[PDB]
Amino acid sequence: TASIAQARKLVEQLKMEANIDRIKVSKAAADLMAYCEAHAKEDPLLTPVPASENPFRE
Amino acid sequence: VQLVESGGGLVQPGGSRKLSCSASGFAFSSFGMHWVRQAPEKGLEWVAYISSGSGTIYYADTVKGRFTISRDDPKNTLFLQMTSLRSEDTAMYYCVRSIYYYGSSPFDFWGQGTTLTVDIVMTQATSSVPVTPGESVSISCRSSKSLLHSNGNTYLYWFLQRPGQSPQLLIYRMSNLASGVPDRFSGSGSGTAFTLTISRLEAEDVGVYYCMQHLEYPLTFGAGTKLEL
Amino acid sequence: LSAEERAALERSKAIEKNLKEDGISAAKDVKLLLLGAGESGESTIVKQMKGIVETHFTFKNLHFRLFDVGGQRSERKKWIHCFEDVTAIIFCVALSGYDQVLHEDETTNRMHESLMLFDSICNNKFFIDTSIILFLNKKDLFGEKIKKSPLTICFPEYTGPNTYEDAAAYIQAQFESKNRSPNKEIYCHMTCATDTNNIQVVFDAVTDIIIANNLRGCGLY
Amino acid sequence: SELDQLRQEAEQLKNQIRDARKACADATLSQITNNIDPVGRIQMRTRRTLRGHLAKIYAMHWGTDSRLLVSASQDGKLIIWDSYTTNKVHAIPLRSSWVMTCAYAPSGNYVACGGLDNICSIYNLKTREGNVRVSRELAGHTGYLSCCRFLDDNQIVTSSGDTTCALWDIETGQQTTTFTGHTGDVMSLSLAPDTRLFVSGACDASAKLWDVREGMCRQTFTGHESDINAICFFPNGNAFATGSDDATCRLFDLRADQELMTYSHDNIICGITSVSFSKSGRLLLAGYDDFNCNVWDALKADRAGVLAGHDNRVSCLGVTDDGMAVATGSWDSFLKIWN
Amino acid sequence: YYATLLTLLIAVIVFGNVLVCMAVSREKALQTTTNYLIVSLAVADLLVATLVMPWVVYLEVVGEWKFSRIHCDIFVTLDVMMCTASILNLCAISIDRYTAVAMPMLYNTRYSSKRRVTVMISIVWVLSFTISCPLLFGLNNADQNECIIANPAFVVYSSIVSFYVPFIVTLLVYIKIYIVLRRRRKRVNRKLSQQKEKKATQMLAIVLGVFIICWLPFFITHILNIHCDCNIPPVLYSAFTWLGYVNSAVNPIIYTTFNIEFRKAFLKIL
Ligand SMILES: NCCc1ccc(O)c(O)c1
Repeated sequence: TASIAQARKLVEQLKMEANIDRIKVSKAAADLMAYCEAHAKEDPLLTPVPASENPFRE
Repeated sequence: VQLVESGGGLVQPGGSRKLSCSASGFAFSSFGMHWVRQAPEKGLEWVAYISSGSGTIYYADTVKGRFTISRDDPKNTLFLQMTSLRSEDTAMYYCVRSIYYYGSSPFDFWGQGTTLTVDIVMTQATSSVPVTPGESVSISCRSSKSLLHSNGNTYLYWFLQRPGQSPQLLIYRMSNLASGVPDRFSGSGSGTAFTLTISRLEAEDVGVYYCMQHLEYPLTFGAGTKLEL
Repeated sequence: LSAEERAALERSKAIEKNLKEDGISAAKDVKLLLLGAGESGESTIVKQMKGIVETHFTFKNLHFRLFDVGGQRSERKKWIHCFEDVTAIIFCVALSGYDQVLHEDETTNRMHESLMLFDSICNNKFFIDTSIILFLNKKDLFGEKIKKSPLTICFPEYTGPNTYEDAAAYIQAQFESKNRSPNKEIYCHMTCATDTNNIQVVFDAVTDIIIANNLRGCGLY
Repeated sequence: SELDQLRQEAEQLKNQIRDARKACADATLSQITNNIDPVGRIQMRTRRTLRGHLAKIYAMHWGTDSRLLVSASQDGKLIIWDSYTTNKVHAIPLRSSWVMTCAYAPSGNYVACGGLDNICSIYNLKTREGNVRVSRELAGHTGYLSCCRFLDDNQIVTSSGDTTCALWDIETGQQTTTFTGHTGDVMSLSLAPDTRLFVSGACDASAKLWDVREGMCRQTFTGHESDINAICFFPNGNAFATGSDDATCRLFDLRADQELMTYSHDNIICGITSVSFSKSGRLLLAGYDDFNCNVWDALKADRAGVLAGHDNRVSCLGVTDDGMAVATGSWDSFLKIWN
Repeated sequence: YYATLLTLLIAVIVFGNVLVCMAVSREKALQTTTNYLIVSLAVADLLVATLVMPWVVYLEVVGEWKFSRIHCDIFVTLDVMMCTASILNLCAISIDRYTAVAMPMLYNTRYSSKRRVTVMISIVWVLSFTISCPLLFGLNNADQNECIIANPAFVVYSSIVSFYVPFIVTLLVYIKIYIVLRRRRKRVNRKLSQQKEKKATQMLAIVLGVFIICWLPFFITHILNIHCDCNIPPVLYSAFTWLGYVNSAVNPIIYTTFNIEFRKAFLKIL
């Protein structure tokens, strides 16, 4: 009855996963945008670094 | 993790001797080696340096062309052959291990050394400091030129020598703490002026503290500050 | 550069020299990959020639390294790409399994399962120019069993004498008909437990593969 | 009849999960992010080319000081490089030449390797003898190791091709917990910044969010048509991006339990081998099998740039902790630093 | 005044070699040792096309080319150096193919092959410079405005160094290659194997035939011109030297139109 145990484990996992709290996609998008804009000036790749400050150039 | 020196003693003027160092417990073939001299009235004085293989060999201006360093990796044995010795070459020789790479801690392990009898100036402000146990102390040293290289490193070293012991590394590059040394010791400074701060003085801190420059050869040691109760 | 940086550069140069020496040492190496159905005499062929098991030996003036990968019972396309630079693939099949089936087979045979693996390997993305050495193991028991039902269950379309020679020829033709690359060749051999001169065959096949690749490189073809 | 009832219950639970996910999809990333200006054209250039490997490079990891680098090659060599002066700091030989993963400890003391030998070898870099020697050989998987990551100096998370992951205590040398629930080989890992959760993508066209301490599968995300090869985590720990062989990258959210963004183009038909994020999360870098790497706008799904300096398949990507440079490693035996 | 029409051959040689050079510069699949020797041959032919050919055209168009003596001496030295470089590159290709066939293990390596190709290219160019060195002073003996080299002590010496020894070397090496391939096919003995053997034999034959038929008569004339009193019109010498230049033009086609990778590189580049 290995299939019975496998089905029971799958049912338990699905029951555990189906009861999790969720939010809206708009909130997640707003949070990602806010985080990306909060640290925009601290990203060397987005804002090119002057050669006097780049360790791989000078 | 063990260096055993041999070959010292009394030599008549104009003679020749051969000091040797046997290494045990580490990959001797991957370490650079130094010979450092100490005289009773002079402090520490760097004698010579040999690289990891048989490449860069450096000698001090007071001994260049008179000594010769040889290496034997299979037997893990270092040799210093000295010819035409004088009363000036009477001192104690210490074999210093030193590995060089990013994040390394050069001058970490010092052998016991052997006693033989026959351009950058580092200045120690004081020769002794009256101290009491349980108090914080500060030792100051000065350099003739800035040791802060363009890459941000400040090649200044602080070593400790207790009575009857070979020096052990306390601080490398003016800020870092060597392995096995408690967080009690610290260092700071800038440019040509540096200061070692001991937050809590214990009985094991009594001894002579030495400063070393490692920006360009020759390497110059200071007089040494003697902390005594 | 400070003294410590110069010493670091010297250390880097020493490391580079050691790596170059290790690569030069590894240059004289013939790597082969051993594959089979798992019960086609792979252990027997390993014994004759002597995770992943590496077998080292030296024949004449060549150093062969066989890679036996039979414990990696997982998806092939996720780790087979690491054998792209292999010189050759030694594929082992069992002729005596022409009618032999397993309890897990469910009406299939050793054939139509070894042939499927051969077709997958031949048509592999990474093995378009990797020659394959084929060993027809267990020829004696195959010849003894075909006295009754000679290649009638595995190959219903076969028509010919009930002789070992023609049945083996038809099976070998079926195996060789899976190659669709003009730069890839299949070397075939019929071996048994009592025929232990199976390493010279591999040596000659490797030599032919190397000569063919060299001639393709020189453009003399 | 019990099996049929359990299967029907599982189908009903999956339908309920789908219905719950549908109600949360009140928007999408590409629509909400329409109010921000694009990053424009980003032209990154090669500053260092790290030579010395004599074969394919399979893995690469950065140190926490953003200066030291570790690379693994099928020659049987791990190499620790100084990224600034191109010097080689360490050259660790391996017992097994088949290495497909490498890791750098966050404290800088240890490194890790593994592959088809089904053994994870942990090496110690700070030693009194001066050399680098094997500290641990962790064994217990029934397949190859795909990725290995450090939580601390005594804990390591490994993912293998036996459809499982493991959490190893280095000193004991035994597993503290085993994560099962995948039906196929697990290919990539990515630790959360707080080291309490992690994400694991497998060849069953799925990814799973696992809890490290409880040893349970907290969430299961799907959507990819083919196997997932690389996975990475957004800097804040609330999102993660996955790369598959469908020539498609997907950004998922942990909180909404729903796929957010799909990065794919019609002119790209090669799979993704390594995925990495930028420090601010605005850029997403993905190396493809077409001998190059692409930099996408992680909020608007536009190809912001292309790095085309390699001659073979790019197998590993990395971004420094300070975001200064991006390191790429391909099967042409070279490492390139881009700034 | 009509020989300018021969300058079209120049327009061939450059192109015929430049594409070949591009086939290695713009394609990384063609980066083996034999391809490097082909690059050396292409460079030599391009130099002979862009450095010597216009001046031979000039000296053939007009009976008198009003230029300085050292200028014509340098031109002759360059001509000899480029011809010797091309022939020795052919010999290097032949010896590399023999190394590939007779010693398969050494050819299929990553370190000794680079050493072999570098040494062969260096020795080819050094021998070319050495054989062309004596022409720069003394022995030219230019009669009025005519700068043809008729010093027998150098004519025979350079004929021996540049053609005959290379000729016997290439003959022996290709004969050995054919013998080895024939032996191997006899021992090995489905329809594509016969095609491969026949195409290999045809390539050996066509290379030997082109080399011989485009170089040998010129050197036969070169020897007979000083060592015999045979009636040798200047037009005959001109025709044979132009045949040698035609060989210099044709070599890239015969050496790069039978490699499939070279064909693909040509199609992509063009
Ligand atoms: N254009 C061929 C002229 C030439 C080339 C080589 C020689 O050795 C020589 O004597 C003359």
